[PDB]
Amino acid sequence: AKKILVTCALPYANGSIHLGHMLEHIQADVWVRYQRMRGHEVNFICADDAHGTPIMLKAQQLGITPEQMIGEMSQEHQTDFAGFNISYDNYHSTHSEENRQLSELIYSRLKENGFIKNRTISQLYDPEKGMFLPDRFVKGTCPKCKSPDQYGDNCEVCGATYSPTELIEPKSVVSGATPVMRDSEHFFFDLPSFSEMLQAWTRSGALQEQVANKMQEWFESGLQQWDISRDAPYFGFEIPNAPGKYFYVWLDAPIGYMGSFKNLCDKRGDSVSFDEYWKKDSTAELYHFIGKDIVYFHSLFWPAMLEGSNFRKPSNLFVHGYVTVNGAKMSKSRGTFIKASTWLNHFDADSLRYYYTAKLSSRIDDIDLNLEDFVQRVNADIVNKVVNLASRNAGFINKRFDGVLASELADPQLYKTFTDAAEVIGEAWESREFGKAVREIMALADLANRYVDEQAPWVVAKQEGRDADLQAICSMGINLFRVLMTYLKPVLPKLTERAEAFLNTELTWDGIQQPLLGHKVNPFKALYNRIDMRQVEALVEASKE
Ligand SMILES: CSCC[C@H](N)P(=O)(O)O
Ligand SMILES: [Zn+2]
Repeated sequence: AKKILVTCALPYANGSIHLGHMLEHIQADVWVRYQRMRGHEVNFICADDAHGTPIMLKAQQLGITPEQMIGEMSQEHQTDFAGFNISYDNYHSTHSEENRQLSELIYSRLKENGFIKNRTISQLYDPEKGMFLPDRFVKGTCPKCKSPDQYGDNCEVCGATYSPTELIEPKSVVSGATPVMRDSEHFFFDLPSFSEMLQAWTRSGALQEQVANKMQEWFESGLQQWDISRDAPYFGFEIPNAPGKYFYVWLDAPIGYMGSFKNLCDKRGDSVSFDEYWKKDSTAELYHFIGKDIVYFHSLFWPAMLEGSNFRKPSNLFVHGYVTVNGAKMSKSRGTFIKASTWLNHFDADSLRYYYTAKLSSRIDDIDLNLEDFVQRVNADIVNKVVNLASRNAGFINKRFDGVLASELADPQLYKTFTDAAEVIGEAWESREFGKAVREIMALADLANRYVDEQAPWVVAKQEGRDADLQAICSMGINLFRVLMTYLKPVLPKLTERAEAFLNTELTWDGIQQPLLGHKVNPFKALYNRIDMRQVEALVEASKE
């Protein structure tokens, strides 16, 4: 029994969960459910990333404490994830006592080990509001084309890039006052010291090929010290012995993974598991599912931080690409920037879980949600191939045989073909080659339906004295359905529950080796209905508004 700790990136507390987030949490949940099916001790961990200037300011605008705002967003996020049946063992927050103590601990260890440097820097400062301004909170006139109202380090008119200090007639986005350059002492983590350690980690062959390639680019560019401090006013953790200084959000965010697990352990009254999973000599496995935009933090800063603070490092990073809708980046104007909550008003969770899973692989390529294809694939695969196997046979069993399945498999060889595929399918789930697993499963589905077509139960049903053969044929189809639903259990939690209720049995990975013989099944109303483009149109229109 392996001990596995799996995480998804911590969603920022200043935005609603959208389809992009869902790709990641669904990918991880499918993997996690599969690992649980194989009997491993699994801990699926996540939490809201709740610190930062953006969050501080938004709360101030809304007129509420940052605590109240993040609390509300945390509830919103968890309701959405719950709606998609993401099976977390714990969903915490970076703004917690566990994270505060772990962040202070790791910082102190890094400092004690000589990995923290003090350095003075100059940054735009709002004298009115009395706060340093991150680039995005500085607006002015583009130095090049002279277009007004430009934000940050780039112009949205001529496309020029530059330091905010180059902006003409700068203005604070917060107060409108003119910002001025001001000095301030900052604390830096000496990432460069871990260069060789990180390079070895990169070439070990554990990380995805594409990720390793990206890392080589970063080593080539040269690692730099990392500014991990921010001045007050700020919403975050105060730095020990440094009044008015806070830990930059990205320093405490990943520590949030640890904080969330410590929280879970403490709530369980478990006093040994935290160290068993995080101590340097851990035999437990640690995996982070993340998007390509945050690979730098997880592959360079993070492993280094852990190493320097005497904690074990990630066993592996599982990176995925971006989500596109109809081939392009989500677009608000086109109504393709879809929120998780909105999606659930139109379709069930299983439909999206299946679609993403059918397109996912072990690579970091973008995943495209083509809405036209979505309708076609769900109806073709879920309704017509898998669920069909149950719906086309259950009726005869319930009405003609009192719900009792035959005492023997009509086609043992065919059944063995299905159970024999468990090894390859499980390996595909294990290796994250989801698309491959789905292709294999649907190939079996076609084989199952061909079997039923060949036996023509609709013909046998109307022929005198063929009762025995009818029960045999239909039971066979139902047993093939049993196996298919087992392979799909990690993917379709809800349909699986309905399938288990119909079958009167919990679906376990090894259970497929024992077909259901002389077994009572229950009647069932629509296990899964078809969807149509009208629903897709409604979703897009609702998203536009
Ligand atoms: C410790 S993972 C943190 C991830 C960021 N909050 P984001 O989802 O904004 O990239
Ligand atoms: Zn310009």
